[PDB]
Amino acid sequence: DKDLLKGLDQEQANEVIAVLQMHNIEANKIDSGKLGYSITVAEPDFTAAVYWIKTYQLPPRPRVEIAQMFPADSLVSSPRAEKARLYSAIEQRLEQSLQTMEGVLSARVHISYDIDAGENGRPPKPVHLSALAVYERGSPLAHQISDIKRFLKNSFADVDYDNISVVLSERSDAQLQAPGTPV
Amino acid sequence: DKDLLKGLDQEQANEVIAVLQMHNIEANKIDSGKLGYSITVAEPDFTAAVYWIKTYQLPPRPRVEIAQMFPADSLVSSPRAEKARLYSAIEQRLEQSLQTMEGVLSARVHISYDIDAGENGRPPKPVHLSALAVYERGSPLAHQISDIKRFLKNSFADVDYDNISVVLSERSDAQLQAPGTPV
Amino acid sequence: DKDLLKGLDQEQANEVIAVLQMHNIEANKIDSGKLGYSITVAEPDFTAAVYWIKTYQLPPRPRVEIAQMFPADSLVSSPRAEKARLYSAIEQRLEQSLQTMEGVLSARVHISYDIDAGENGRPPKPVHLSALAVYERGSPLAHQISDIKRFLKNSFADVDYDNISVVLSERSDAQLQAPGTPV
Amino acid sequence: DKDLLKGLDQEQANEVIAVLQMHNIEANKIDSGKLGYSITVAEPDFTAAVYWIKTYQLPPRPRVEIAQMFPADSLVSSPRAEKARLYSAIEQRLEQSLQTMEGVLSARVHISYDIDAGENGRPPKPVHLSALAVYERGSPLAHQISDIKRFLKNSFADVDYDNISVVLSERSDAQLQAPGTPV
Amino acid sequence: MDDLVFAGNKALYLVLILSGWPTIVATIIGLLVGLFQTVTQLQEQTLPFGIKLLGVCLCLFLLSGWYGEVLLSYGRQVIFLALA
Amino acid sequence: AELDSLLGQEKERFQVLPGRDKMLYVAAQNERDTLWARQVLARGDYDKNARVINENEENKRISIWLDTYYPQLAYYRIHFDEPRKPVFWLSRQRNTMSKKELEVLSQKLRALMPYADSVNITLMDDVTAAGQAEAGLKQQALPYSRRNHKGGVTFVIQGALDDVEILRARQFVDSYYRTWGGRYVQFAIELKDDWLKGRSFQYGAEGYIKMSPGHWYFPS
Amino acid sequence: ALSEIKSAFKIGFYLYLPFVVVDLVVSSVLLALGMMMMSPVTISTPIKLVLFVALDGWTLLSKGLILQYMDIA
Amino acid sequence: ALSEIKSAFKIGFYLYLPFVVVDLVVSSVLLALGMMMMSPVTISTPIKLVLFVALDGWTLLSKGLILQYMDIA
Ligand SMILES: CCCCCCCCCCCC[N+](C)(C)[O-]
Repeated sequence: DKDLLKGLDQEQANEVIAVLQMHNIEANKIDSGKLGYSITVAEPDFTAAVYWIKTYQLPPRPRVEIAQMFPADSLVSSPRAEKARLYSAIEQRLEQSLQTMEGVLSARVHISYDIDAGENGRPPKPVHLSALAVYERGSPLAHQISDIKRFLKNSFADVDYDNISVVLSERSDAQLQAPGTPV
Repeated sequence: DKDLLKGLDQEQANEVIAVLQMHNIEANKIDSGKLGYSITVAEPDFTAAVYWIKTYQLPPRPRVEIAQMFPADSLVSSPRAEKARLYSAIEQRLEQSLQTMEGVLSARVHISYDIDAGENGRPPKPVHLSALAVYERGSPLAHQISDIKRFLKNSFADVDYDNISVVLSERSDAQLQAPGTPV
Repeated sequence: DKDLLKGLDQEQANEVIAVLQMHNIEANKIDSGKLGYSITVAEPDFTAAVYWIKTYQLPPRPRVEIAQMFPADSLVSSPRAEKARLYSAIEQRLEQSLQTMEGVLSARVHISYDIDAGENGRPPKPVHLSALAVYERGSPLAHQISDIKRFLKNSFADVDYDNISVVLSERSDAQLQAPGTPV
Repeated sequence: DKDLLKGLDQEQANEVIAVLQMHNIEANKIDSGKLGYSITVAEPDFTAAVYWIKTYQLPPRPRVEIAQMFPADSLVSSPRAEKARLYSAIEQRLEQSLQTMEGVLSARVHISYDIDAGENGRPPKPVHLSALAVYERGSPLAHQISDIKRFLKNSFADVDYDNISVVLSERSDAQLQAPGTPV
Repeated sequence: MDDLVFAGNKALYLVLILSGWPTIVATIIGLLVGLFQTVTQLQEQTLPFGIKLLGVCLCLFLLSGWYGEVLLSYGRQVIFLALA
Repeated sequence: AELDSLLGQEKERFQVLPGRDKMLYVAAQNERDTLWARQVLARGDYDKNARVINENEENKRISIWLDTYYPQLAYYRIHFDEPRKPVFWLSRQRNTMSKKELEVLSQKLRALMPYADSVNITLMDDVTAAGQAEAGLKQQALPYSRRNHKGGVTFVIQGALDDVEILRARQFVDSYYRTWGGRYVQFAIELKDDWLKGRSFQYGAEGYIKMSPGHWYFPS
Repeated sequence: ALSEIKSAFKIGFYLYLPFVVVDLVVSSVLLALGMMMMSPVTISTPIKLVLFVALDGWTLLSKGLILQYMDIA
Repeated sequence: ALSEIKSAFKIGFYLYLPFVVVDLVVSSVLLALGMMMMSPVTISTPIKLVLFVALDGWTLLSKGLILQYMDIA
């Protein structure tokens, strides 16, 4: 067996395994504890596994949130930093709320950070919002975008339906059968 | 066997393997632990391997992000630095959201940093955005540019469809068969 | 055997080897560890190897980036240093993005540094960009310049197609056959 | 055998050997380690070797770059010094970029240093650039000057084709055959 | 606001650093010269009073050649913020 | 140990020809290959006499000889697609020779090229050459001016050309030159700054430019 | 009138900061040398003057104040 | 006017230095004698006065100022 990757996290290993199984590559996960997880494949499949690893740029990054740039554990804060943390937490609370709607599997939300200017000496600009979501098969996407827009509109002091973008997509086919083992 | 490279890390090694395999060069990866990975090839292929290493300028660089120029470790930092970190985080969060759309394999985003001026005594300029993305084979690119533009437009206070550039490309052919071993 | 060069880096040595092989000179790379790499050739080829080493001014330099002149270990940074680091990070992130386009092998980018004055009491000046890139064989260069210009234009607050220079070239013939050994 | 030079470095030694071989003088390079390299020739050739060492003023003293006068590593800096380092870094990065164009073997670039006035209060003055480059044999020099001018014009905020000087030359004949040993 | 907040923090910080090194170095000197009395009385610092007296002027002169540049940078910065 | 065995694995890259001077001639396609070959001889891997040749070198050498013995002959280029029977293109209008004279010329060229068995002299039309040049520039949509002289034509292409234009012009000129050479038709390419950007002006028979309000410029 | 007065005090605030820095540093160095009894005003004042002339504060103030109202190119 | 003021400060700067020196000398002597609990100003102001008057500082100063603008002869 040839070594593809070492020292992965749990949530990196499971993503890699998923992506390889989708392409009919049988892989094995081994745990070394403090050294993390290791992924191995057979030689006949080595070439393909390499090419897919490059094509998807595995293993994945950690997930960025703007609050990480302005830690609460810091000796000083400008008002800009506080305002940034505030917005960065509102975003995550909306993302966590949409996932409780009927049929939604996962979602992501973005807010216009007008704070990149102070709004000093000038009237503030209106808010803009964007949302992505994924639905179960057999859902009326057209009839579901109305609900999302309605819900988002009242979460802020001044938002127009024109300023809300919503993109929906369906789940891909399920990978239920196991890959074949090399002869 | 002749040594091409020493002391690589994991993500450099896997790229070098992928590139050499694509050109029909069978290569071997060896792990020395604290000393990193080593790459070796046969003599008949040595010349070609050298020429390709030159042509692609391998091993690849580490990836650059603007937040690396303005470390949040600093005890006091000017409003310019903070504004830069803010923008350099939004860029990454956008890239990570686009990678969840249907069919996208990878993406990149760039934003106009007006912070090249403080906009002192002057109105702030409008935002401009550029994005690159790679799709699965058999995707109607013309029909998919619209979605991206729609999604990006609302992530900022003031953006016009005219100011958003989008470039799309398809994945190359898959490398599934293994290279032949020198006779 | 005669010693040409000693104490090379890995990325110098591979470039020398590439250049000598191109001219039909068989060379050898030796590793001394803390002492680096050594390059050797046969006597019949010594004269030629010397002439080419001079003509290409080998071994190559380290590559230069503006951020090296303004290291962030500072008690105080003027506006000038911060703005310089900023632009010197953008230049690199643009080159790294262009290498992902279809068929590009390598590229370089340049930005007009207005930062050589603070604009102190002076109106700001518009930005100019230059780019160089190398393509795979059989590429319609004329049709591909448009894509690059379009992509760069929206990466900045104010750029005119008139102010963007782009130069493209094709890769040379591949060096696959090994050089002959002196009789 | 008579000693010509002692305590050379690697680049000075290879330069001397190159110049002597061109005039049919067989020379020997010896390594004494911490004492550097030594160059020796036969008595019948001693006179000629002396005359050429004088005529070319060998060994070559090392390359000068303006940043060496205002070394960045210091406790202190002043606007003039910062501005100087900046320009002396742009010069080097441009030369390194031109050497990547097709056919160019080496090039040199010069910029008008306006920093010898502070440009504070006094209005700043437009930029002038000069370039030298050497090409491979069989290159249409006339048709290649245009590309260089086009590329350089956009690297700065304000440059006119009238203010850019470009001088090109071809590589000399190759020295491939070895010199004859004295009888 | 955030400009006033920045310039005030930057002031307190500059005081902390510029007053740091001299008192640390003086502590190290005073310690080692107090300790090595454990071997020899070490008159040649403090016995030649004219040389100790010159030392202060030398120190002050040299130090000003490292700090004035810093203060000039800070001054330009605050004036820029105040007027632009 | 034949010479072909020493040039490499890729056999068909080179072509070995014996010469009446009792010397081997190696025909190359470009500079890079030329130096790849010259290295073998300069190293001394072969024991008999040999020489390396290419089309540009031979055109130059023959033109230098013509300069001395036929200082008024009007001609284009010598093609070596078939190295045993080169083709020499002469002007139909500007030359005046008898058949005997042409044959003599042929024989003297054959004496300069000991690897060729015969030289074919073909007469070409200048109007054809010039027309193909002008048609190519129109096809590429370049701006140009044409000037005619007794023995040559010059095309001036100058202005504020764009990157696309520079690239297409360069490619075209490189293609034409390889066919006809540079003796009859010359191309001059020049970049100049745009005086006219952002200024109002009158164009016509009586043009002028307003450098600003209150300032008139009358070029002529 | 009121807004102008306010904006003036604001400027004065920034002008004070570097001299406050000087005034503190000089005292701390005199204490490090033990000359605890000497009044530091006698040394801090000339430093302040040196700093102001090397900074050329009059030119900067006179220019920037006008730039806030005029537009000059 | 803005250039005259700056010149004045330039001049006065160089006149402060010697008095500073004298203050440091006095303080260092009091410490070296251990006659600690006496304020040095009481001692050094008489010394500064007597020294400057005994050298006619005011006369040299007046000449040095006028010779920028006239020849006295
Ligand atoms: C006893 C030393 C006092 C030093 C005072 C320096 C001025 C500090 C002004 C406040 C600065 C902090 N700020 C703006 C957040 O309030």
